[PDB]
Amino acid sequence: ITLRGSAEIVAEFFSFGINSILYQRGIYPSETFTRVQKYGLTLLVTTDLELIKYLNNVVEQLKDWLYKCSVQKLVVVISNIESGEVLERWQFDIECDKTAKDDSAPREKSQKAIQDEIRSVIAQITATVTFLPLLEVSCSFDLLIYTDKDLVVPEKWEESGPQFITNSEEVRLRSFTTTIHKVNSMVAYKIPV
Amino acid sequence: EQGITLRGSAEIVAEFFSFGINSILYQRGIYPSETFTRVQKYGLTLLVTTDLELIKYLNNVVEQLKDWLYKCSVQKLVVVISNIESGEVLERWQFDIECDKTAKDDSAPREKSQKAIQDEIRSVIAQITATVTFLPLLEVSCSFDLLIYTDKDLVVPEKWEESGPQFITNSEEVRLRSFTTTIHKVNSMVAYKIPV
Amino acid sequence: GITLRGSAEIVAEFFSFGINSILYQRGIYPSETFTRVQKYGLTLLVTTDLELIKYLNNVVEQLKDWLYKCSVQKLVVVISNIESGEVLERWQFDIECDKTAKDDSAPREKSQKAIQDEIRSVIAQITATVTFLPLLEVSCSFDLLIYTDKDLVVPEKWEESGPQFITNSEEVRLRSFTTTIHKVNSMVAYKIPVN
Amino acid sequence: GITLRGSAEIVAEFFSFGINSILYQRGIYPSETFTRVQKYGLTLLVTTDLELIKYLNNVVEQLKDWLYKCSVQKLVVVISNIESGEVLERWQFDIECDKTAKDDSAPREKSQKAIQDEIRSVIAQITATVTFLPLLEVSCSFDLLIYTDKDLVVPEKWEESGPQFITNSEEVRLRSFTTTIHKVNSMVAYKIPVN
Amino acid sequence: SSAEQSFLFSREEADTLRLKVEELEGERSRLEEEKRMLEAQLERRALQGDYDQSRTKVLHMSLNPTSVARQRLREDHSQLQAECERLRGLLRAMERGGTV
Amino acid sequence: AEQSFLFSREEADTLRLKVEELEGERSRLEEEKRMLEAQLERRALQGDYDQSRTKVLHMSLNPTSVARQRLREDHSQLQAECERLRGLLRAME
Amino acid sequence: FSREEADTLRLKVEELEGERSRLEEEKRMLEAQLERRALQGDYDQSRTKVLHMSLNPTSVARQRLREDHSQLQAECERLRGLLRAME
Amino acid sequence: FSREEADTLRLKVEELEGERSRLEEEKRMLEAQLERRALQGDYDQSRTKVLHMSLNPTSVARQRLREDHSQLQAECERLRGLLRAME
Repeated sequence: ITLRGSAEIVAEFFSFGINSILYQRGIYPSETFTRVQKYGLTLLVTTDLELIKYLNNVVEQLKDWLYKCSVQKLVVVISNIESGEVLERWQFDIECDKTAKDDSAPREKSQKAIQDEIRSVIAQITATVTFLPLLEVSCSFDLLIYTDKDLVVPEKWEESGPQFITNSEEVRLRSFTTTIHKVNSMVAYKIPV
Repeated sequence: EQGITLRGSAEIVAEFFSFGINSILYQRGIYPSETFTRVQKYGLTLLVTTDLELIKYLNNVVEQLKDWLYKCSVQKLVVVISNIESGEVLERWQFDIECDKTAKDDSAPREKSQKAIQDEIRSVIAQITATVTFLPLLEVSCSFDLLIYTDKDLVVPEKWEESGPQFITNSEEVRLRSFTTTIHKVNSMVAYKIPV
Repeated sequence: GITLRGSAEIVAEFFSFGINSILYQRGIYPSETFTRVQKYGLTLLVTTDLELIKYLNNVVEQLKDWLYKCSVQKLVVVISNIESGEVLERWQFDIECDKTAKDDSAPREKSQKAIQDEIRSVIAQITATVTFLPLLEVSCSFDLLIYTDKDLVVPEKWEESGPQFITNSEEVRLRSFTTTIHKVNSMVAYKIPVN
Repeated sequence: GITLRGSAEIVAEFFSFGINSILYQRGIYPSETFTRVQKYGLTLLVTTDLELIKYLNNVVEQLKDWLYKCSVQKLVVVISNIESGEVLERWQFDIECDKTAKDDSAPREKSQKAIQDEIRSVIAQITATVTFLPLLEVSCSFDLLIYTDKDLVVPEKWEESGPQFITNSEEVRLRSFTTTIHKVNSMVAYKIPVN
Repeated sequence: SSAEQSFLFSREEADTLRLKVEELEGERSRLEEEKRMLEAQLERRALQGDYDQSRTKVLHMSLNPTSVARQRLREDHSQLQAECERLRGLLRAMERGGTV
Repeated sequence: AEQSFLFSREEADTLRLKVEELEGERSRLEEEKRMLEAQLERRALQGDYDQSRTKVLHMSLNPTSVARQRLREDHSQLQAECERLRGLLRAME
Repeated sequence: FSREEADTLRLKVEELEGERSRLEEEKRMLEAQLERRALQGDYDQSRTKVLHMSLNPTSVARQRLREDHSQLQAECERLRGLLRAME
Repeated sequence: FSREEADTLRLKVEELEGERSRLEEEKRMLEAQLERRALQGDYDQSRTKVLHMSLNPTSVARQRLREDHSQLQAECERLRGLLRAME
């Protein structure tokens, strides 16, 4: 494992981790996706030519910051389109290892062991459909990336808030890691009134 | 000059809250400028609402606050200003209130010039009015709510109910002067949001 | 079986004969002042001296009352140099009293014969110490100390005492015996020979 | 500045005066046999008895040597009844040695007057303690016991001793002083009064 | 046990209690700073304002300016909703029978 | 001052009471530490962060951003068309 | 509240745990100290006292010795107080 | 709502405190024992020994007492012979 390889596996992950959730919750009509084989289970990806264009930047950029190890998190926020209030929040605490730059030694962990972990993480992601409340209102989503404060803000990008959910429940699921990056999830959802 | 009694302190502090809250509502544009009228209080010109509905609500809250002040059970008064549509808290004025539970076991009034208390209150109200020089224009239709922190062992009056703290995020803070009647001490501060 | 009162009597009796044996064997009183008696399956020596008999009887009777009351912790025979007050030998009998026996409704199960067989072994060990304990080389006398619970009322002719410890000593530990109500341990601390 | 060798001389000197004052104040020897001297800002009495002077110097001199080596752990002044040998009082001084002081690249920072003031307090506390101690009503002598590391080679004119415990004692922890290299804590155990 | 030993014991006890109090204080000193360096990283937090629910509860009037205003807003949205349908129905019936 | 501490017995009672008070103060501080602890970590999971350490970035142009624009527009188009159609119908008396 | 106090309780319980654990370790070490040391048969005056008869064979023997010493003393004086004068 | 996952804790917390309390009083008793024995001169015989000078004021004084008593027995035995030989 290298510092660039990890920066590819994890960056690639979110691409599938995001697509799936968008379907899991129904941010976009199922009739707008297209199943494709990956990892060890069948995943669903988008087919919209704008949604794909957006996710490309966020993941391409996420990847780039994965190499500099300046990335701390990635959050998928789901909010009411009219009101603007958040109802569901997905956070992935990204943990990097800056020493990976100072190696000489490709790291011992096998890529199969890594892929098996990644498979599990996705498992919960979809295994969390009969827990996670249903969105009885028109919602959208945004991608929030927590970074170091001295990091240079790329073109077309800008700082934002945490997009809190006022009264919510944080429910941890599982996680995984390569050698240089340890990603751990959980999903927070608005508390039923 | 006749000292400060427990009931007297509660009357003075309650009044400070009535006028301070009015000034905040007027200055932050929570209600239309034309719904306030000018009056003289503490030697200053202050704006107070002429809106019948607002008046009823403030009075209800002020009256209850005066009760809890006498009982020394109130710990804070917060003025929450939020985006009516998204519910986001845009501004939050927090007033820490320290009641001396011993002022009831007092034989005689406490010793503090009436003038000294008034000069202190005037100094805080003066600072509240001066915030117009730095607080941001609110660019969305907002409303406000008055939260009152109290002691846990307190019978919750009808018409009242428990609620969240409505904390603010990504805010800026400015602490104002405090004032005290030796019986009730009042700290004042404003947390607001600067346009990135 | 044995009762609290029976146990106290059995133990007090062991002390009466044991102390007589120690006094005879250690030459604390002339040998011609003792006479032989058959006791504990053996032939034991007991004094004929009036003053000694009265003193021993006073201590043993009081011991018996304290044993019944379960407030005695030890009986110590202190042998000292008359002139200097230096302790030259010290027989220490640790005594454990089962305070619950006061609340007994039925005599305990241990037979009096098994108890007497244990006591005979101890007395025989006391007499066996004559082959090696050193001859006292100065005139000595003895005093009996009784360690008791702290709240015991001190009778008229009794008073508090120091523990009269011995220095530069060697010891011989003997077997214990028990009635199941009173357990008695025995040992003697004596001066290391010189030379 | 305080050096290992200087800490040793200070501590040794303290013991010479401390021991002397205990002897005078407990009446081990006649007031008339001591002489007044000033030290640590106190008027102190030290023996004029030539034999005692010789004995004390022998011990203090050996103690200085062990203090420098950091192999001494206590100095105990044992007071006993001469006739009977009974131990009546034990003045104990624990000694804590900083074994790393041997590798110092410079004297330690502590004023000579600061240490003398702490010492003054240790000695006056002893004086203030005597007022409440049981009177010694018999003729006594004393001996100095030094606790050391078990592996210490024993000098000519020295031998192992037992600890001379007083188990039937009352105890009082008193004052301490430190030179930043040697710390001395004082305390006293004495026979529990009888009757 | 004696009245004499009492005085000695008292001096001894006071010294011991003095050492305890001094230990407890240096201990309160530690707690107080970590509490501060704790409430410090809390001031650096995006979210602001903390409260102890141990001795403090937050009250408000259930019917208040913000609650009344959020209601009206829904109420206004509902009227707007009902109007859109009304117009939609007039159109889909307008057109079904040639009025248009 | 302390020389007057010849009153060892009275001083011990005072030091005793001081021990008790210092113990109370200690426990109260420990729990306050808990509250601070619970709150901090129970919020860090909800998305909270350190301004001096963490910064939140995103795409100025994004789904939510866009969806918010074609809500705005729609309510503008709708408002306009109602006026437009209204006009045409008014034209034809 | 429930979830709040729950967070504080799991912290309070966890703290008491480490303490309980540390105390047992301390208790054990003190036990290892008491058993390892030299002073084994100590006297506890709160539970024990030692009694004896005020008049006993030893007090009587010591008094006899003083009287005999005196008697021998006076006799020695008498004899030399007779030899001197026969001159 | 989980106001019970906090009720079980109010029980588990009172447990430890009740235990910690006993562990503390126990520790106290142990320390008091160790401290009294320390004040009495206790030490660990494997790391410490006690030395003294063979000739010291106490052994000297004891020796003189022994010589005073042997001298006393001596005079008595001698005087004894004289009186006997002299008729």
